[PDB]
Amino acid sequence: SPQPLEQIKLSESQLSGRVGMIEMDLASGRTLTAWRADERFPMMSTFKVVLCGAVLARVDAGDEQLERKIHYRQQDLVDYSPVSEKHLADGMTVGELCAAAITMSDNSAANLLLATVGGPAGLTAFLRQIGDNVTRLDRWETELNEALPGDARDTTTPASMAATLRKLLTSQRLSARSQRQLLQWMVDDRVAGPLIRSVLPAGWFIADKTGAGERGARGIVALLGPNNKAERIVVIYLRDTPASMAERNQQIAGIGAALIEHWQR
Ligand SMILES: OC[C@H]1O[C@H](O[C@H]2[C@H](O)[C@@H](O)[C@H](OCCCCCCC3CCCCC3)O[C@@H]2CO)[C@H](O)[C@@H](O)[C@@H]1O
Ligand SMILES: OC[C@H]1O[C@H](O[C@H]2[C@H](O)[C@@H](O)[C@H](OCCCCCCC3CCCCC3)O[C@@H]2CO)[C@H](O)[C@@H](O)[C@@H]1O
Repeated sequence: SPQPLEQIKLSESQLSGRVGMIEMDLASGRTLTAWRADERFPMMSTFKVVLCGAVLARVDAGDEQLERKIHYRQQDLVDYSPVSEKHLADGMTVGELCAAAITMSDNSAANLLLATVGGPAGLTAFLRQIGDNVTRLDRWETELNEALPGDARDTTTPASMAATLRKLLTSQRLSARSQRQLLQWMVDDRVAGPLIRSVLPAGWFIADKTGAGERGARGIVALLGPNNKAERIVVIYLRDTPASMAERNQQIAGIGAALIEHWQR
């Protein structure tokens, strides 16, 4: 494979779309690869990691409990609710909601949680509290995936999202137990985690959250490294490409292949 930057460029050529990418050391925050790092991309379901960071901050402060059971109604549900649609009668705990949002991309679970943090505006305020002055959430599921060309709503930048993930996972803004919980939810992703493992060489750690939207939007926020260690944050977003889902997946994986082959930088 090409060097990572050259593979990223080839992916833009091939997709006709914009790619944004950061590769960052998790422990130190060193930026390794950066491409369109300050450009905006729709977050799509990748926002759900930040969402559950805000939930966990409430838990640490004594303002929420992961045990707390939320009852909700069928008329509340939005498109794609594989877990939450099963619990109309008995409800779900806040922690179960975060697990369904992160590990199954359950959209209604995400909206229920978003309401507990004060909606898109409240999650944006949480981002500002942790020093992310760029990432913004404006809408709920599923409109936040619309990815209109040139629309700043519901966007992050690769640099912002990488720095924010690192803050949530490592900076002691969250309690030790809450940092461990957020990481385990990403480890447990069922949407893409098993598929990624099936194509990773032996020894490579993965934890992730993926997203998809209109006009080719696609993204992943992940932890990756050899020796079974979460060594680096890797954030990749794609936008404004007409390519098939399969080809967008393949191009993201090809960037991953370049990272794996040129890991020592
Ligand atoms: O197995 C050996 C091959 O390994 C790589 O090939 C990669 C390729 O670079 C990538 O483009 C493709 O993607 C196939 C699709 C994989 C889907 C999983 C990726 C993720 C990304 C975000 C969420 C969806 C799933 O995989 C092949 C391996 O099979 C090297 O590029 C190639 O030189 C080598 O010969
Ligand atoms: O020399 C390095 C390795 O090169 C190949 O591995 C291939 C592998 O066979 C293929 O399936 C993968 O596709 C890439 C799959 C990427 C999945 C991670 C993607 C995510 C993770 C983080 C966020 C962004 C994308 O590429 C690697 C590197 O060529 C050999 O198969 C393997 O024996 C060898 O150890």
